[PDB]
Amino acid sequence: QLQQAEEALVAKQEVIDKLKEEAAQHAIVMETVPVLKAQADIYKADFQAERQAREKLAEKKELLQEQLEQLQREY
Amino acid sequence: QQLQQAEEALVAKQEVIDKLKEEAAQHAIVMETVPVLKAQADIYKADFQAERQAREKLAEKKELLQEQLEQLQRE
Amino acid sequence: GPMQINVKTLTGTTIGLEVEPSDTIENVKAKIQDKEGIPPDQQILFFSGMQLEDGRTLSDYNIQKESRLYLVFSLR
Amino acid sequence: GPMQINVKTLTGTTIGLEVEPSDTIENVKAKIQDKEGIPPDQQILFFSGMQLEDGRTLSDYNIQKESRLYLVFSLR
Repeated sequence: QLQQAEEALVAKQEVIDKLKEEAAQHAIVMETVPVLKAQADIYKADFQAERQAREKLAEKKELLQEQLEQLQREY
Repeated sequence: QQLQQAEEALVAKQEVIDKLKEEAAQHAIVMETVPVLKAQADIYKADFQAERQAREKLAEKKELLQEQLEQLQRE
Repeated sequence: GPMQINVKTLTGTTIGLEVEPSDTIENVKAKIQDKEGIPPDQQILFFSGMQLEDGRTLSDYNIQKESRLYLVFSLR
Repeated sequence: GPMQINVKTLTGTTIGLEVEPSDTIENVKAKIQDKEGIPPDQQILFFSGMQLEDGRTLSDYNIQKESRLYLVFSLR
């Protein structure tokens, strides 16, 4: 009658041990999260820098196309 | 006689399992984003590179224009 | 029966969608496009670390209303 | 004393560096620069989910031969 409680208390113990096992095994993969976030942030910031640089070169391109066109007519 | 100390120790043990299961639920949520973050990184990388290209091509045309403008200012 | 799913982004944004379990992933990606304007050929969907296939169905992946789905897409 | 550490890039590459525990983080980055051509001022080194300061030492972070080190960087 009491030994069912003693062999349940053991069942509960290896459920606690097995949870602490896996919890240590996946704090390893959980410490790549911040690494993955930083890599994504760098590629995002880099992309935005390339986009702003492209828009600036667009402004200049179209500004030069004018000067060229006028001074071609002029001469 | 000490069946209600085993029963109450069974209870105390489940109160720990519940806390760990709860911590392992929150761990699981983080870990399933890892493949998502990998994919995010890969796409942003391809976004960056694709934008460096479009902007390099636009940087060439802008020099060609600036070279065509200065050659015809020899007149 | 017609159920509500929730597609979350890494920034913490959530897109609610009304879907039928028989719906394909392309189908779900079409809904996401009609709502936030992201071309389907540019969305990637995740469930339980798995990358979801245009061709398979929510039924196939066993997606319920309480399901944690993730969306990644291009900055372009 | 004189030991081998391994730095995991997210592109899969493992960079093997011979270092001393007293080697400073800008020193590791210079070694990485010599092997991979990534400028130091553009490398981020990680260990136990934290970024490593250019001015502290491998031994200030208790970094061993088995320690899991990640390198993240810019392509600009």
